[PDB]
Amino acid sequence: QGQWDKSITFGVSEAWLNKKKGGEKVNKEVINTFLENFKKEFNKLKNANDKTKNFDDVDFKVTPIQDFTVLLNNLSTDNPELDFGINASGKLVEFLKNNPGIITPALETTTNSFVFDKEKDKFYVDGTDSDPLVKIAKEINKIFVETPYASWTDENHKWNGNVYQSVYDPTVQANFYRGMIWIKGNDETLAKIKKAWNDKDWNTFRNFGILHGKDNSSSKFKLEETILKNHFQNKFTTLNEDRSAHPNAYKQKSADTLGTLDDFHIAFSEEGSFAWTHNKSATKPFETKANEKMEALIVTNPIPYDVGVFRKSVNQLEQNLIVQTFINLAKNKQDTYGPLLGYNGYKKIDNFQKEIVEVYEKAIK
Ligand SMILES: Cc1ncc(C[n+]2csc(CCOP(=O)(O)OP(=O)(O)O)c2C)c(N)n1
Ligand SMILES: [Ca+2]
Ligand SMILES: [Cl-]
Repeated sequence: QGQWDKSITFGVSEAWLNKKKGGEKVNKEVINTFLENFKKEFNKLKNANDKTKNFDDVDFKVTPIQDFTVLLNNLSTDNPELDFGINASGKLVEFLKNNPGIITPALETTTNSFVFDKEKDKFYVDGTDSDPLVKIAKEINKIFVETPYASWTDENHKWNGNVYQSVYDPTVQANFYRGMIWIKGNDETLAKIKKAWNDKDWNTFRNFGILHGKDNSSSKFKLEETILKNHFQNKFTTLNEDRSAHPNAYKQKSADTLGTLDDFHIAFSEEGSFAWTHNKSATKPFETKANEKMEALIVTNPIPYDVGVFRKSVNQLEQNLIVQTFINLAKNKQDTYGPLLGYNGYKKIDNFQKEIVEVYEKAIK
């Protein structure tokens, strides 16, 4: 059933942990009270239960990790110095396809729903104006274009240091997230792009210039690739092959810089990424030339939110207490770390294949 481990180490993003807010390291103070709250609730549950109270009390710590490849690789070695971490779901499903059973997924995060995307079960249909993913994109434009983002204020949109709270409905927890496709130009260019989209003219559409993230990203590459393949039926095989033949039509850069590239007019991003991007930042995110606008074209199919995974030999009883400690901390509003990453709630995973793998595979098909 695995070994009881009296020391539990959470892997966290190195870049996040050393985050200096005025030379200070706030996140480090944030994670220590989280850890202190976690230890006390965990050991309370453990000692309250007859099956686990005779095991040693457990101490919790964190360790900084470079990136998610080191997290998954490190966990798969099943070394007690690193026991648990939370990873994007698509990347994890891809890892476990290669090397099945090597690590153990156990909990699912949830995030406050966007006011414009409260229902999971909207999928691509045909990319026309009655397509449910196009309808969500129109709702996003009402929020981001009609009431222009550049003029939002911290008080207007309830900025809390973390996110713009006015674009969220915390009463509804979303089981999922989506990517989205942005388009940018003056009036004539926007119309030309929508025409190429409606005419399913791939070559013209792609030649407007596509900004994308890394090849292994779900929400900045793969989910969009799926929509494009389904909309422009049989016109290219994969975005990587297409790029190979048309390298100047593609650039790896964040969508919020799209306004600064005169040569590019299409960009991939996570849905609603402006919601956690302060419009007053030095980089001037989402800014565009005077007579140009940036707007949403369509969003993607949905995939699960991030997943917490264990090295394989942590005792099963211990795993379940840790899972329930995350859930109760969030309920008691004692989770000071999660909300900073977008994790506003937690759920136990009862069936990985049904709840995570199948949901992801249907979205990229
Ligand atoms: C406060 C806050 N809310 C939400 C986010 C966004 N977010 C957190 S976890 C997650 C899901 C996994 O996304 P990502 O790690 O970018 O993996 P990818 O889609 O690139 O594979 C997202 C979109 C954030 N960075 N900050
Ligand atoms: Ca350990
Ligand atoms: Cl119990």
